[PDB]
Amino acid sequence: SRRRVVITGMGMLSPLGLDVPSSWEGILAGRSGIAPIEHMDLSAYSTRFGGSVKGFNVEEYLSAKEARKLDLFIQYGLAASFQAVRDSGLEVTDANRERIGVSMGSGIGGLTNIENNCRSLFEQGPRRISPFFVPGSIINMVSGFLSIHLGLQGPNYALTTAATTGTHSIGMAARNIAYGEADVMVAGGSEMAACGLGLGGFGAARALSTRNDEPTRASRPWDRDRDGFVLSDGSGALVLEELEHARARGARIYAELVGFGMSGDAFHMTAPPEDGAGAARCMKNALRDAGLDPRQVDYINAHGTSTPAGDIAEIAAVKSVFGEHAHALSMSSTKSMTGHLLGAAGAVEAIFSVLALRDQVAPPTINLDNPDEGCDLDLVAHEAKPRKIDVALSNSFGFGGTNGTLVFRRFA
Amino acid sequence: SRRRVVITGMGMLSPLGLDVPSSWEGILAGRSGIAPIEHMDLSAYSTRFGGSVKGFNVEEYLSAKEARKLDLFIQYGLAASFQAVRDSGLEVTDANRERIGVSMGSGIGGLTNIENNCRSLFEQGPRRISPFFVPGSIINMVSGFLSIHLGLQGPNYALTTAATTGTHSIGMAARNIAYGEADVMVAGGSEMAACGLGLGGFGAARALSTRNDEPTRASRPWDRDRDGFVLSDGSGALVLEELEHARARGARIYAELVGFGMSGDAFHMTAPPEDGAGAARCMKNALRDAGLDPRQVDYINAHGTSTPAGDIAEIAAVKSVFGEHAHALSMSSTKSMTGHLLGAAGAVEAIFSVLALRDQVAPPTINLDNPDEGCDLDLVAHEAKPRKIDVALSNSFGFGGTNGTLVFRRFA
Ligand SMILES: O=C(O)CCCNC(=O)c1cc[nH]n1
Ligand SMILES: O=C(O)CCCNC(=O)c1cc[nH]n1
Repeated sequence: SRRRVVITGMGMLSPLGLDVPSSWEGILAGRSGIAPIEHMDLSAYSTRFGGSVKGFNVEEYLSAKEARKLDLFIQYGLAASFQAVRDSGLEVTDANRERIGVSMGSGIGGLTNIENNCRSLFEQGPRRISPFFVPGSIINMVSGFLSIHLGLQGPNYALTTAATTGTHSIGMAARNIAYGEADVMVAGGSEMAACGLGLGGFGAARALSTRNDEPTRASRPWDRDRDGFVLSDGSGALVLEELEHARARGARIYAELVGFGMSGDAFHMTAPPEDGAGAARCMKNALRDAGLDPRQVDYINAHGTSTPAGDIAEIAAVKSVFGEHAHALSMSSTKSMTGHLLGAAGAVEAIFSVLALRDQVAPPTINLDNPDEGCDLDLVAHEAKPRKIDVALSNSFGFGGTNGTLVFRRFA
Repeated sequence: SRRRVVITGMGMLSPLGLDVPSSWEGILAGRSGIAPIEHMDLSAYSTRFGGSVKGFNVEEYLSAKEARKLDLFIQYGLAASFQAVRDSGLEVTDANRERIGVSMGSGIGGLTNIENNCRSLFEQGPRRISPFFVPGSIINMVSGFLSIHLGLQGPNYALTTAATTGTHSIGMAARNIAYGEADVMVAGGSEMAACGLGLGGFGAARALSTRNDEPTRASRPWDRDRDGFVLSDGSGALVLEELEHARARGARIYAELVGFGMSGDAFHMTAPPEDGAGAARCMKNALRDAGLDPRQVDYINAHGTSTPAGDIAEIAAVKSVFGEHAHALSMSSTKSMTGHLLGAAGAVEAIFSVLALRDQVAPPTINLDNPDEGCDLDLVAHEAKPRKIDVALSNSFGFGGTNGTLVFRRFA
């Protein structure tokens, strides 16, 4: 936390829109992006719906030749990254290209491509595997391809930490800038896990909601009838920049990234401790890194995935950290609308947290019809809430008990 | 680089041995770990050999019940991690468990498991996918499972940066300690990509040597008859610790981790620039981070994968960075013996770099029969070379043009 880090560009693909403003309009209207899945036939599946990206045209970003070599998760990551870089207005030159890097991650990476190449392998043998199978499927190729396309020669890496991926990606990129390893980073995450292995894998783990009769009502964080998360696809990217660098070029600054915290639960592979102790440690770590007291937090974009154990653990953790102030802040889960974008969740939610600061509005938790026992905070049920927001937190808690929190502030 | 970071424990599985001392004995003897592959039938494949872990017994580390849920790459990562923690002598308690984290990565992750679940899916449908498919296959589950088994509640994450994974994992963990986010980290990487998709995928890219008649001679870095890398499996883990913490508990210190550097080539998805400019930037970054001049480097553990373009680019980069001193240092590729362990390569090579410091010996580049044009440095051809080593560098250059360098020093 030596140099200051601000956000100067954002980009997104989500189930609510093919860019940031379309998605945000959806969020503030309480719109659902969840529908029956169209791109595959799901009769053997217990979950037949999810949050797809609708109408994506990769040829707005890449040639058809380039695009056919890359898994969808890479296409989505590059689309968000290009949007964010364009949004920032930054011009890459010989004088600065060594100072600009990339940290775009994914939870599961190129599962569609792997499954398609596996089909070829099993039907017709190894000679039918694509030559582009490896570089078109490995998780670090969003960072790799972005760097090649834009001539970025700074730190170049990729995280994979399940639902925490996007949060880790952004926080670690911010550390690179704070410590002088880069002046600008493109950071975030992307996911497209809606293939048979993904839907079938999460379904085999009984992780997913099975509310096929009412898909838009399936994702219902903190609601007593919740029954697992909704699988969603897309990407989010931010342009993080050192403050004096941004000021010097006249950049538009959305917000300041002031804190990043991490912890491990060290408890269980998929279930949190019921008191959310690891989440509490993570949020405290983030606030201590920001030099902020818990009483200064106005809004939390929750992890809130619509799981029985997870949702109530996060309430417990918020109550532990914030004490009486827990009833003054607002906390919402935008996964009520978007579903769970896995490795992209923390990226799209960071963008929502920044826009909550820009617009002074807490996005809703839709579908919060009957809050569960102990779920008595301001969860922004049903409808967006205009309010004062100086400090916003975004939480991500992932398989393995891996936790991350980002803290954003209105800039001055 | 605020607090100092030392190495207090190491662990490994490689094609040369099931622990560090066995592997190192192999390295110093110039032994090859490469052989015809036994665990699958490779008649449709143009490459039928590689570096397997021989004789691994997971039940030395895990119950059979636990082990059957985890992909081999996770089993290997946990084995190396447990070895390193035991080697360090550290006792985990309530007073320190929040200060101990994990950063174990992988390049490709659970490809064997994915392929086995894909077979089930295609023959018998999604109901035959394992419930443990997701948590047993995702890359962050080495960090996750290690943390749960040992009660580690510090920073908990995973990198995936192809051949740079292990190098990034260790350097980023060292940053967590240097900046006060942790006092101890277990860091490194693991890989088991020798399934049909892995051998077939790299073969489809024409990335691999096809010297099936002489497998032990296939990996021949800088040799004029090189024809691609040798695919290998295994894991490496280090216990990194803040220096005053190590001293206070009477730890045995192997070496100091003094520098870490990164860059991106921004050139091509799989080929480096012929002058190795990105590698040169990376090494300079690492040395500048260490506060060392190039003339202080005694040994380089090269990336040196046995590829036509890669090997000569790394020579060019070494000549650019080191000038006349390039002819005084020793540089070797231990991949001549081990083959290319992909996401574990940087981890096992960091361990070899540390042991070069401990033992004052440069490991050989075996098979360097006829050095190619311009390959006129001290490449430690054929036989290990006792010599003075105060500073050792380890390089990793990965698909996407992602580069990392670590700098180690004899400690005082
Ligand atoms: O932690 C795990 O192993 C599962 C990932 C999901 N975790 C949670 O929802 C959660 C809520 C509060 N703390 N953690
Ligand atoms: O960089 C790539 O895209 C391929 C990975 C391999 N790169 C190299 O061997 C190399 C040697 C010097 N600089 N880079």
